[PDB]
Amino acid sequence: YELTQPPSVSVAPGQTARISCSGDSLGSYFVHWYQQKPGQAPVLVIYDDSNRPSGIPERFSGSNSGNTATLTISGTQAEDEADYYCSAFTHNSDVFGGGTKLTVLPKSTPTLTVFPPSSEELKENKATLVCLISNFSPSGVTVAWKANGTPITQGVDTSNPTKEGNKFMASSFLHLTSDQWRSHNSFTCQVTHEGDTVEKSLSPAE
Amino acid sequence: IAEPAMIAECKTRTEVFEISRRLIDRTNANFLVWPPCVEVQRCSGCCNNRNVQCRPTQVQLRPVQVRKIEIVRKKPIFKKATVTLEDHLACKCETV
Amino acid sequence: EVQLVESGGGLVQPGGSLRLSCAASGFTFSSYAMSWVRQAPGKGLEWVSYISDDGSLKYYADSVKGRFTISRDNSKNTLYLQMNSLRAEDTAVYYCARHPYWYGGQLDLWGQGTLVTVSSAKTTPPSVYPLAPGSMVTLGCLVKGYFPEPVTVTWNSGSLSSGVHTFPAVLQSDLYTLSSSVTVPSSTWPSETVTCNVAHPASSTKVDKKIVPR
Repeated sequence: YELTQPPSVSVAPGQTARISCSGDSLGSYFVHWYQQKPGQAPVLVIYDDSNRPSGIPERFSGSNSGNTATLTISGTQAEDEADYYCSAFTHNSDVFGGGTKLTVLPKSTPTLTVFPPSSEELKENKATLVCLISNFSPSGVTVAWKANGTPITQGVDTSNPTKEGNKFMASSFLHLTSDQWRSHNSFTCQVTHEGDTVEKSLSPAE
Repeated sequence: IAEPAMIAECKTRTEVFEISRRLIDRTNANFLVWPPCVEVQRCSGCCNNRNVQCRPTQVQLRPVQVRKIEIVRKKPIFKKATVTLEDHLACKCETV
Repeated sequence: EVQLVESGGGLVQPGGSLRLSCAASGFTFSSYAMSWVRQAPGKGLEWVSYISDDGSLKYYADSVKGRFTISRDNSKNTLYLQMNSLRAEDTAVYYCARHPYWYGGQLDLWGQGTLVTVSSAKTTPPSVYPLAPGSMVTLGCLVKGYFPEPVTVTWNSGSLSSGVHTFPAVLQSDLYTLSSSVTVPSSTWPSETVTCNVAHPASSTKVDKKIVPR
């Protein structure tokens, strides 16, 4: 099976962050926690449920009982913003949990920038609609496109988010034929972030 | 000389107890335990009287946490395991 | 100074083979059990294989069983991973890590990682399109259908630095696509020339696209 972790945990600076990890009879196994910052190798922060390796701050503590292991970070700072992976060698096939991205408040709403297809691309009978998503925190976004008002699924390609200092950036593309671009009245890039929607529209008629 | 021998008294003595694959779980032996052995308190020694043997008056059950290291699997497994250690508190030479 | 250095990563075709190496230094490599851990781009950690301190016991994840082989050379202080019958799903950064104890599964020391890309795609230069809008102007650049990564996007040959944002690449089919944007003062464009410079080092390509209102 799988070691289950919440995909994201948001906390205010100085508050206590709690990241859970669930698995079948997990309490009867030894749980390790890894901290990973973008472009870096994972760092062992907790081993054997509650043990801190040398050089790891007292803020980090852990526990494991029953079905769930928990990583606790008291007095959460900006430097604790990272991906956290639980790990255990159990009877199930997964040695690592899916990971939890830890974000420190305040939250940031995404800003959209939308581009219509170039004349150069329409001359090639294609039409790529560009949606640039920036200045959002935490990293979780849902991107949906619309033809007029109808939801469009085909030709949609959305990037994974990337950390640009304190905020995240992502992109989405809607590939259509030049005829499909011309036929519709509008097109909409809709971004869902923390239960809130943000939209920007494009109109072929200019 | 040589120095006269002193009998080994019937008393509690620090002994080494090997954490065996058989006693706790009987599924198979191909699993290693950590630590492999621990110290216990046992009755050892001799009796002045012929008929008699050194024996424990009372025992104390002491549980300890060890780890089962299963090797003969698709991947290694490091499972927690509790093992009950028997400690002797008093020894006496008993009639048999 | 304790260290682990992975090497051997590269671009490879599906069904192809690659051997990864991991050079250990600053410690007695022979006394420690080792693991390979991989991480697909934008994804999580996946344990791959485990090797005993002496090489006697070798374990594999079910996703690599029968195709990957772990081995070590204690005289050379080197860990190896022989990867055969490679698939697109094997694309990841491969980490080499040390288990401090034979009776423990935690990972003490990690290397920096080696990237393995498994693809049937051919070296393709990008198609570059200028992106014009429909007190500050935001201009863009669409860099479409290139392989492999990376491309390098500059604006006005490096003159424009502030306000430049190169968005993450997306895998459209077998090829990559990205867009770069630049926020310039409205009195600067279209009064002055705003150019997008795109280089694809793998195909030795260099393309410039002027952003003209259209």
